[PDB]
Amino acid sequence: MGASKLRAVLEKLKLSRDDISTAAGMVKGVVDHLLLRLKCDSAFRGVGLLNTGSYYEHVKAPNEFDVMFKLEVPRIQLEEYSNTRAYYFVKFKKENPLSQFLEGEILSASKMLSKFRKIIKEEINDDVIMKRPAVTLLISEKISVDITLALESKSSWPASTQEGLRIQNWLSAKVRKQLRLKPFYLVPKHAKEETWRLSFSHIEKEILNNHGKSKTCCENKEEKCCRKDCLKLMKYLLEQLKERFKDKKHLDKFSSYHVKTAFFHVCTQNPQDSQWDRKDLGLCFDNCVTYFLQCLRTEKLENYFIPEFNLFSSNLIDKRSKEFLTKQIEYERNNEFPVFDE
Ligand SMILES: O=c1ccn([C@H](O)[C@H](O)[C@H]2CCOP(=O)(O)O[C@H]3[C@@H](O)[C@H](n4ccc(=O)[nH]c4=O)O[C@@H]3COP(=O)(O)O2)c(=O)[nH]1
Ligand SMILES: [Zn+2]
Repeated sequence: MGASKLRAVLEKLKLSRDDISTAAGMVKGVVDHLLLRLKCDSAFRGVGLLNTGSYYEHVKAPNEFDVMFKLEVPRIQLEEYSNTRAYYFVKFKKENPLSQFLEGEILSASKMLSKFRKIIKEEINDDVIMKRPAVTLLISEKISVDITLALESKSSWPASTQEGLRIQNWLSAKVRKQLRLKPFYLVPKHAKEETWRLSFSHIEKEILNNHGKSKTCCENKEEKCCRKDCLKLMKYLLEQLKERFKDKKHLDKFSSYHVKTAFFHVCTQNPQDSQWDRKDLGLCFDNCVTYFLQCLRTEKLENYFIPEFNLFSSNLIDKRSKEFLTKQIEYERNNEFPVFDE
């Protein structure tokens, strides 16, 4: 695939620019209102908007939004669950604003989520309609907004992330150090329970928006790379393939985060900006796909922050599904990607 062809596909996808402001206005208004009203509670006093992009996490999809509400929870004691390395029980090390959500010694996620959804449903009452881990809203019978509650911890990152975030040869060890000083998050998610999974969406956004070895990367004509284009192309490939086979539960468990993680690993493999030259968009992309296929074939896709947490384990995704996706992707690459046609 020629780089200009790929960029033609991407530019063809960018045709939603005029609508972006119109949607962002309404969504921004509703979300801000929900924040204003939601701040009134004692438990959700320090609630806030994490704002990690505020754009779409799905390309092809201008109607679906994803927002995340952070809550400062000072002095927390995490307890690892069954060596899952990613899922934890939240404890407290007396006066606790979240004491009402305590089911014994462990902070209950279901009750807190219930109070959350209850307040939000109390505020939508006064053309927004709530739908039956996340809380989905429907603005103007068109726009979908996924709201996620996340606990914020300004403590040092858990031990399972010690050997994660290998960006030393890419973005330098200095940046890794300053990044690991930032807080980490916890989203309500069960393991394959009342457990919480680690989340570093802010870090992902940060490394994506500051992706070059050079500080001036993508700031001048001579230093424009094709990292973001590769990520977008991968995401679009997976999205189109999932769209073609929506009638099957094979590709249901495959999503953009797998693609993003694989992309991050590829970035680690190719730390130099010269390895992501603009004119080489065709090759770089071809690399990414290949690596992704490897992750499908070897059934190994380590979380970029939690190396011992495998996203492509047999327990999470069965071999058959990965083989099917492999077949489809390989066909696509072998036939100049006909799935990008429209
Ligand atoms: O921060 C992250 C995000 C994703 N992952 C892994 O993929 C996780 O295994 C993901 C891999 C797919 O994730 P997703 O973003 O594509 O899609 C999510 C997400 O859309 C929704 N969800 C989950 C939590 C939440 O608080 N609010 C939500 O709406 O259920 C989907 C499936 O999530 P899983 O646990 O079923 O498996 C991580 O490890 N850390
Ligand atoms: Zn760049």
